[PDB]
Amino acid sequence: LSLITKLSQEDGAILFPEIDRYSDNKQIKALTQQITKVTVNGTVYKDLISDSVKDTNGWVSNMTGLHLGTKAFKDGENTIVISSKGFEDVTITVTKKDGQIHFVSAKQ
Amino acid sequence: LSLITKLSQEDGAILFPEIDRYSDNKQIKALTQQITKVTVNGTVYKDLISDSVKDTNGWVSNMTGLHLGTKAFKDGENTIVISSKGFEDVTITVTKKDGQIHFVSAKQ
Amino acid sequence: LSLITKLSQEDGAILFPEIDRYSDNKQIKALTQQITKVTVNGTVYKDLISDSVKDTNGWVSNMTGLHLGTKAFKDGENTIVISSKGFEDVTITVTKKDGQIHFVSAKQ
Amino acid sequence: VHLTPEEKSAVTALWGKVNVDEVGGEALGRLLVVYPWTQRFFESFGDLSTPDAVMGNPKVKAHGKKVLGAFSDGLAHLDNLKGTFATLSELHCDKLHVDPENFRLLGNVLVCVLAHHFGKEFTPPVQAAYQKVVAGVANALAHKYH
Amino acid sequence: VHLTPEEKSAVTALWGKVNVDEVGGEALGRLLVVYPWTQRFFESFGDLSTPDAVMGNPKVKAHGKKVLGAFSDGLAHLDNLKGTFATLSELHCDKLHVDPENFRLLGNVLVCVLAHHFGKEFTPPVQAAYQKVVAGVANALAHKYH
Amino acid sequence: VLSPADKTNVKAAWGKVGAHAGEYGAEALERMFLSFPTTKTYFPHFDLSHGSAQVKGHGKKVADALTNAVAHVDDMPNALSALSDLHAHKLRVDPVNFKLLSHCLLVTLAAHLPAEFTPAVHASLDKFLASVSTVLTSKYR
Amino acid sequence: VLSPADKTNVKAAWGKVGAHAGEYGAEALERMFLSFPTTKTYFPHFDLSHGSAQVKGHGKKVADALTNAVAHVDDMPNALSALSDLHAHKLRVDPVNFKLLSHCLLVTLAAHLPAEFTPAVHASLDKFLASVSTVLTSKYR
Ligand code: HEM
Ligand code: HEM
Ligand code: HEM
Ligand code: HEM
Repeated sequence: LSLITKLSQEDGAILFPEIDRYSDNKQIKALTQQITKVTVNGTVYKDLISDSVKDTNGWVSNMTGLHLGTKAFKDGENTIVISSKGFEDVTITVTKKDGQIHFVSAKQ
Repeated sequence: LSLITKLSQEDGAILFPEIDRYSDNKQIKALTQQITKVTVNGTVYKDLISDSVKDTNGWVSNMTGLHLGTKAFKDGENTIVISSKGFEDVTITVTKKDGQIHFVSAKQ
Repeated sequence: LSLITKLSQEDGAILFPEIDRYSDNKQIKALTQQITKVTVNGTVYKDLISDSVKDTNGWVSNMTGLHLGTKAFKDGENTIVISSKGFEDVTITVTKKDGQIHFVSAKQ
Repeated sequence: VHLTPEEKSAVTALWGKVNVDEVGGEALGRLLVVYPWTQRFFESFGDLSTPDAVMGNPKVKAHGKKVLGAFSDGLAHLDNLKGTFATLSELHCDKLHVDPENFRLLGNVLVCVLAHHFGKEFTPPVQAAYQKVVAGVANALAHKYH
Repeated sequence: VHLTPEEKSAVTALWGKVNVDEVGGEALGRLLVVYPWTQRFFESFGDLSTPDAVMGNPKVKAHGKKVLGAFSDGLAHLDNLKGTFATLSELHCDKLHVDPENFRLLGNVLVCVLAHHFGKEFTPPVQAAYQKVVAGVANALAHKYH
Repeated sequence: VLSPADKTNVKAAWGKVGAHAGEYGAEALERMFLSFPTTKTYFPHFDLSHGSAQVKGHGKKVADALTNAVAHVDDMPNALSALSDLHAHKLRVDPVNFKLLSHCLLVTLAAHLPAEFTPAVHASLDKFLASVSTVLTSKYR
Repeated sequence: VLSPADKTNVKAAWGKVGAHAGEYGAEALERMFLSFPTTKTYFPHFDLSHGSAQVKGHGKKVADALTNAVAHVDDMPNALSALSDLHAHKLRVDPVNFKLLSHCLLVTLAAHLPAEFTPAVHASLDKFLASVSTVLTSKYR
């Protein structure tokens, strides 16, 4: 996908700025709004609504992006599967190396 | 008093239009507003707030005037004493004759 | 009057704080609101609405008090006569001494 | 309250051509006429019984100048309305007890009067400038209510 | 927004007893039912056509916690609402196009819900505290509009 | 105007008020006076102290006028048309105040009617009080 | 409801609009869009630029609806009943917007009718536009 490309590191969690529920891109707005399920390395994450995601199996969509807890993040390669109502699951790939997570790919 | 001068008859009660709690006459307004006690022929009347005064020992100040129940009204000469924190008791005198009350006088 | 007692010295004018058009004292409020004519030592002053009174034959009623220009103010004793529809003229007396005006008395 | 360069210039250029004695009186005139409940506050101004009674009542024209004059301090200090109007916010709330909703109404009537005097010159952009100024004055007078 | 030391104690004592899972959703639910034009903004929530549709719709309950959560920062930071809500203000105006009048409405519905849950304990003084808090939050969200 | 369904809710809920009309009326005024103190000044003569006699009196006056409008629902504009002159022509009540009192009446009704103050009923009451509001300001229109 | 003289003012002043209906309609929308940009978001696909063709089109549609409601001052709720369903049930237009547009209509009327926008006529028009506003939001109440 040409639209999901980068991420940020936070306390016990990662942020996808471009997964914006208020994005001027009608498609991104609707995808983010309709997220039914997130899996990291097969583990089912929970919608924490507005709590912190610091060291949790939890996600939050808000004005800054999609926030993901790094609890179920292993060393090396990780596989994130975001599902919504009206889109094909987005599979995101990242690399934990000495406790630093770098963006790899996001494909549909 | 050349301000309390007339009355009307109602169903088991009498109305003094000019005893107006919304009167442009700041004096009448304040008197009506601060009525503490009303006596007809010695009998102490009750503030009925907004109920009917039909055949009661009750008075009501509202937008149409001061409403007085004719329960404690005898035949011939009648004496009404209105007291108000504000100023001097208002004494009204009226005449019941074949069940018809005519205004006579009002004095302080 | 026990109500008008002091004044303050402003640039080319004097201020009567107690002549307050927003006074909770219904009497003072109404007097100030109905000021028809002001004379200093016989000279007729003008209502300048809300301009400055600095070195004018002008008065202004506002939230700070009654503002009087010191143009028609002579050395020694001065006599200020305030007239208002409802009330009898108020005469206020003050004393200019090498450019200091101090309060004397105010009477009806 | 934040205005572009072209807007601040536009406002002051139009204000400079304004009859300070006449416009204030028509604004307050039109408030007392179009929003009749506003007469409550000014019962001490004698006769407000007809449109003409109100518009030709000297106390109205007079009060108009105080109001219009006060908008002028507003235009002098747009970066400091909150402060300029403070003692006067105190007055309208603490002593007069004016519902701030009426500040927005006067302001909008003021806009109707400018459009009435300046005809085609009261362009949509010029309005949008003056709408920001008038909401600003309204906010400032409302501050010392909370 | 000035509260007496009693008002502050009163507010926090009532807030402490509030179901932060439930109350925000009853407020939002009641706004969508009482003031139907508010449905415009939340058409992405699915069916809000009936009081049942609404009070049973998880997107509402969940959104209610974000709103209740937001009032919590408000109560934490009464000295600096304008700042606490600054980013939310930009969002509601610049990105949601929501008229500030609706903030006052939600806040009044929130007050109706507290009165519904707390009965006689929601005393007139405790209301007058919460009415000041809700007018305060309404103000801060409205700031970046100006 | 109110749906048949709205009228049914208003009649049912105001029914439950029963003999507390005057007390609920008085509570709402007190709720208005504390929360919106600009409202105090329409009552210069009154004692506005918590247990005030005059407030309880004016609570009855208002609550009774409402009780009346709940059984004049179709006839409301005609029922309170004298009250409509009083409030506009003489008292010069600011429209804004009808919304504050209406809010305070809902807060009161909500506080006293846990078991029937459903969303559907709160809408119906909210509308109904706006109707009374609309009639009472109608001599401005 | 509108006095006989309210009607007389509204009919006389709206009369003077005549064939400028479309232009005055379009000016008011543009005045609303500049002063209250919150209103622009009801027009997602419309060209809202100065001189827009769609704005002139929508200006005519509105002005014509108003011209219509002048003829039908007496039975307004019945006159614009279909428009009332559209604006409340479909578009969910926020009541607040009807006051902004109405205000911008007076600014327009005022700007274009120096000689006939008298205080008496401004009251009459202000009321009349509030009537249109009230009917247009009447599937909320
Ligand atoms: C005090 C009043 C209010 C508060 C405290 C509040 C708070 C919030 C918060 C915290 C969010 C989520 C922000 C995020 O994702 O980071 C939000 C979103 C939103 N609010 Fe509000 N809000 C208020 C009033 C309103 C009103 C009155 C409306 C509409 C009438 C509204 C419509 C929305 C909408 C549409 C969203 C985005 C919905 C979504 O993405 O699912 N809000 N608000
Ligand atoms: C919303 C429903 C309202 C109802 C049903 C209502 C009803 C009444 C009634 C029955 C009276 C007594 C009239 C008489 O003596 O004949 C009255 C008087 C009055 N109302 Fe209202 N009213 C309402 C709203 C308001 C509001 C919002 C205000 C002010 C904020 C207000 C201020 C007054 C005042 C000042 C009086 C006169 C008090 C006195 O005579 O001592 N009313 N109202
Ligand atoms: C932008 C809006 C307004 C401005 C700039 C404004 C300004 C002023 C000013 C400068 C004064 C004179 C105070 C003094 O110098 O002593 C004043 C007084 C007053 N204002 Fe306002 N005002 C505004 C809105 C309103 C509104 C909407 C009302 C509604 C009733 C109102 C009612 C009054 C009253 C009653 C007085 C005192 C009357 C008198 O003593 O002559 N004001 N205002
Ligand atoms: C006096 C006030 C108003 C009048 C007379 C009026 C009249 C009309 C008319 C005649 C139509 C066309 C009907 C149709 O297409 O079938 C229309 C459509 C519409 N009106 Fe209004 N209207 C008014 C106020 C408003 C306001 C205040 C808004 C929004 C702020 C609004 C938003 C709309 C929208 C979004 C449409 C649909 C047009 C489109 O996008 O194609 N109206 N109006």
